[PDB]
Amino acid sequence: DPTEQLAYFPKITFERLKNYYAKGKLTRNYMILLPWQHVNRYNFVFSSTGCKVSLKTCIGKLMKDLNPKVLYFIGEGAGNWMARTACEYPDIKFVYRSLKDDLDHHYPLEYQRVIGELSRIIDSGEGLSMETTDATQKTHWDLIHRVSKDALLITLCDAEFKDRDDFFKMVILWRKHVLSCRICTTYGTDLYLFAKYHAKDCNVKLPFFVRSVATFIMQGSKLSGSECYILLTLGHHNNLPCHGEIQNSKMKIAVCNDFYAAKKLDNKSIEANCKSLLSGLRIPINKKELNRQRRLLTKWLTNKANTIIDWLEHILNSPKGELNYDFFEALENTYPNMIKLIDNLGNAEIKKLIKVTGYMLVSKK
Ligand SMILES: [Zn+2]
Repeated sequence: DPTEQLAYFPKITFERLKNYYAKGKLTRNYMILLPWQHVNRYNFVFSSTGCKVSLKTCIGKLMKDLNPKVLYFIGEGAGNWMARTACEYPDIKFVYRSLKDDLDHHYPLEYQRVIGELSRIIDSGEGLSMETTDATQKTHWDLIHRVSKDALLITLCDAEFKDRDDFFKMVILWRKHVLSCRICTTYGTDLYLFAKYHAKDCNVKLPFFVRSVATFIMQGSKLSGSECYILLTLGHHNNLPCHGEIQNSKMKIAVCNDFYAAKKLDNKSIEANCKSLLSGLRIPINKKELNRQRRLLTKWLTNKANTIIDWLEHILNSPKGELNYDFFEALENTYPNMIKLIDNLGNAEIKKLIKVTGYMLVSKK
């Protein structure tokens, strides 16, 4: 059942800034190296965007008002955001698109493991070329209605654009489509595009007839970043959110709010992330379990293994704290040779380490 499965997803905290004087800067230098935003994502293996952003939480009223039958997703991932959306709205259907590559993801692996069946996905994107899956290409939009004949009411883009102009290329193409499309023009100018954007400069105008409604700053976003989500529509264009706006809102959420843990614990997922971090790791991860992984080793792979145990060992010895960057900074600055950890382990393994670290801290006391 979709609604029962929603309990494995964590509560989202965000800041909404409607686009419709001197506001001093909020600053706090957190001495953190690890990606602590994955601390409440222990229940998800491949993708985990559903823990970062949600439609019922952010655009809940817009979902109720527009009441779409089909939701369009252009996110280059395993479909965890789409998986959460299926749990929130169990009668909604989906059109899925992701850039076709062997390097990255181009199939809903996470949606399939969360929901079970792909029956609700009416357009998996199968049989499409590399450019017909690329949001920055015309032919991608020309083939979006190949199955779904419903208007693009709410289009959701989680694409991570290499170039900042590539975001614009995608936006201009969305505008061109909604103002041309026989289906979409019948629905009117009350069409939306909710997309991930990296705020870098100030007073940067959006393309012609593209108006920003609100800007959402997520707790789940990388602290050191400037990633936000912007709701866009047809109307007299305004400027994109500036780098300053985001940092202050981002800081408040980091300084004040705590990371909410998931109501339920998917043991299958936790077992999977544990074996993916260190093959042989079993739950619960106690002192006896960690001493077993040490004796098993008695080489680069054996050096990488020891680094992992030593960190998980530090978590066991560390007291239970509130899930906030102040406590994560403490955890980091109390563990000696933190630089050895960052040097030995790659970006994916370091994300896997924090998912398991999070499981531990939640399982404490
Ligand atoms: Zn259309």
